[PDB]
Amino acid sequence: PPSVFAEVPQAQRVLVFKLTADFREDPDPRKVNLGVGAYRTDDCHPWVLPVVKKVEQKIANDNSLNHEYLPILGLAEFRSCASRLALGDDSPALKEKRVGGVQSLGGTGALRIGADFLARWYNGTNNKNTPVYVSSPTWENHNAVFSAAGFKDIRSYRYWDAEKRGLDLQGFLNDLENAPEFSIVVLHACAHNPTGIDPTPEQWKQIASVMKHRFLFPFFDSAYQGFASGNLERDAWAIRYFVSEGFEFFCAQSFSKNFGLYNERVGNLTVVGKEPESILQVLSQMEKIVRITWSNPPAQGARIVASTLSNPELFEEWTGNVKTMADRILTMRSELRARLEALKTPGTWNHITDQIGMFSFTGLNPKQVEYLVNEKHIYLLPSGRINVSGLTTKNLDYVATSIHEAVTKIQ
Amino acid sequence: APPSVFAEVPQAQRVLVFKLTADFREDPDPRKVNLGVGAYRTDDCHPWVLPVVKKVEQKIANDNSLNHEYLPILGLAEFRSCASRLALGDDSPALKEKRVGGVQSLGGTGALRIGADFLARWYNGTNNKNTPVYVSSPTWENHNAVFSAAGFKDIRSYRYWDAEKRGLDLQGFLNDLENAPEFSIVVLHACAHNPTGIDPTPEQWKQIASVMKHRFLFPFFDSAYQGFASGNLERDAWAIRYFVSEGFEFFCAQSFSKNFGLYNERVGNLTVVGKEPESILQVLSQMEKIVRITWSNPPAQGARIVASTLSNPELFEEWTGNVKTMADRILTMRSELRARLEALKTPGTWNHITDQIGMFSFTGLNPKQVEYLVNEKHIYLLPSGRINVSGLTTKNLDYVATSIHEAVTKIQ
Ligand SMILES: Cc1ncc(COP(=O)(O)O)c(C=O)c1O
Ligand SMILES: Cc1ncc(COP(=O)(O)O)c(C=O)c1O
Repeated sequence: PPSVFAEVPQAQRVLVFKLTADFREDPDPRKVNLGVGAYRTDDCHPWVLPVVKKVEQKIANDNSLNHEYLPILGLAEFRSCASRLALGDDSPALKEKRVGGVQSLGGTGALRIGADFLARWYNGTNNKNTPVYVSSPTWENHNAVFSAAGFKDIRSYRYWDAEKRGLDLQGFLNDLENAPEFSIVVLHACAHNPTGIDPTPEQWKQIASVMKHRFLFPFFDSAYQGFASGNLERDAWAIRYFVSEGFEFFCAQSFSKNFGLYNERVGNLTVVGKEPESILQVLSQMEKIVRITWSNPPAQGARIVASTLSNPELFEEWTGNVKTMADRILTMRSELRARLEALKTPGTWNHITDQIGMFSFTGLNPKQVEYLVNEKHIYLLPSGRINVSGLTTKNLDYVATSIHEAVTKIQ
Repeated sequence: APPSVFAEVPQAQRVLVFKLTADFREDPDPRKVNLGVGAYRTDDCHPWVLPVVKKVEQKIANDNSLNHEYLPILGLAEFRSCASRLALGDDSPALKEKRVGGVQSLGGTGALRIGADFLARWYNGTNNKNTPVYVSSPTWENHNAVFSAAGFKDIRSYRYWDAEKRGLDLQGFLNDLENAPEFSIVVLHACAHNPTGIDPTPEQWKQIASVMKHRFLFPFFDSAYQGFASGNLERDAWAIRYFVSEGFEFFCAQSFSKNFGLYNERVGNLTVVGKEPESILQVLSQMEKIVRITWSNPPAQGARIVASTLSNPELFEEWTGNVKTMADRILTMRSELRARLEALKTPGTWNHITDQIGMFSFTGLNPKQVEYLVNEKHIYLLPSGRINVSGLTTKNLDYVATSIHEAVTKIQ
């Protein structure tokens, strides 16, 4: 009698995971990991935000708190603070009570329960054939999350232009123009992962024009608000524009990066509708999905975010911490670009500073990446994506020289 | 203007406890009692943060070396091994033989969901959504929903509660297992059956295991009350550990919501026991894929509290003392309620009040009798007759017992 698990195969390995394992085992003293999936300081360390440390101390010393179940949809002050952060204090959607918020297990959890809701209630009853459009390329897990919710038809829209090292707007618009009516479109609100290149506001207006015409459902992924540029309002421009254009949409918010709270799993699904009463019905269906997935959400991370966003002094301290990370990212991009151009590297390198956020498509091809990894011990994905916060004052000259060698030696 | 894309979304109905609690809240009658809270409450009707949890929370807050970087997908390693070791026992042969895996999950619900998702994909075939899933009659209100969300199309009941004798219908239970198709999944309450409170005895568990072994039934244990149920961690895990020694492969969804009082930190563990070490590693690799598309990786704070407690002998002993305090109060409320009903010469028998264990009790009242308690005496409980025993207090015990006496004598 064989094990009931005897035929269970070994799951496919994750590229990022193996890359970091390879870096860890590398004895070369020049090695650099540009494939970390989180913010790191100039000393290659994690950074707990000072405001988070401060609030955690307050929480630990607050004997009025208990551990009883949160509401299914989550902590009320977190949900309202989170949605207001995305939409702005003066949002007409908030004033008109057309907004709901579901606390979730990070951005991933928000995407999941939103996809589960759409797969049951959107565009008909249990309609799993609604096309879901993701960017080419996109965050690895987008396809997997929507597939897990049951969607049978995941498609891509053109986005990264590898020749221009920038946004292929014409291809993006043409793919949307050919999307079946009511298709779901997964949009990066700001700091596109993995490329770092965002549509400009003028480009967003062209994108919204096609989506409005073909009744496409925007599903925003907002994982980097404030973290991307240091400016919360600017990083929310596209979301707030879609509000004012009258779209109904979902917005999956993560607080993993902009609060540094990765392992407390703090997210919010913001829902924007045309009318207040059906938003309440959406929320009641979201409760059913939550109850059969994680029952109700954890308190610690949401309590930190809610306390920060609702205290004006903590809020201003937080914005300072976020600007510290955004400023470091900005500086590493400027310094890498400057050194590449000083070395007379072929090609253009303004994309390094045109992009925003912690991830950058360098424009290197897989053979050039293989040179960096194998001969220079600089670890990055074959896609050419780097974590810009993996660059430091101490390794910048080595990384820029190695990229110069990769570009000049390898076609 | 065109209609909202949400215009046809109907209102979902909320769980019975929400309405019961709002009705209680809005009741102006000063004698009112809420016997339908879904968590432990003290003799003063308040929540209880365990002292050991307060102490460990201080330790965590003062540990400057902790960061917030993503945990591994399967969770905090020290929590997973401590949780599985808590359920299986330090000297478990499965642990020594490396036949065990553990997945940190979002409470017991999250563990049930991940395990159900795995079974719906890899067990009894590939993508077999037709494997029958058996749950007790009655059972925890979300068992059906969780396995249905995993895709299972055939969710069945096994007889369990006998309303006439106020106890376990072991013969009906065993006959339902005998007729189950081979490889059917059976969701078993490890201890402190929810909602009834009545558990199989160890000798009754041996008969259950015999049928399940003969019919190749898959045990999916729900272990939400270990230690909390009786105050003794070893006794509360006896059924699980007997299934290990009988050679079963199985899942066990563990919750630390009750026995640590960490309800809102969502601390659970899915323990997997298999025949062979290397297929367990492949099971875990598939659990990672499922976690990745559900919550990506699990939260740290509650797991850190449990891990810190279970890995330190001094904290573990404080914790077991705290757990015994809750178990002893529940045990006392049961004994006092029974003694008061028998002193009032209440018709029927009432040893089921003390035969049951854990926070929840099927009182054996019928819906007409419950309706009296709610409408006339303002004692709030579910139409099934389930009460939360920790809703009883030294102050309300005579009013509740007197009211149950009235209900039983006035209404047939
Ligand atoms: C675009 C994008 N979506 C979703 C996520 C997942 O975030 P979380 O870890 O909060 O689930 C990430 C990273 O935070 C991301 O970059
Ligand atoms: C039998 C049973 N299973 C599962 C659960 C769910 O536990 P959690 O809140 O940790 O998800 C409960 C909690 O009381 C329960 O009683």
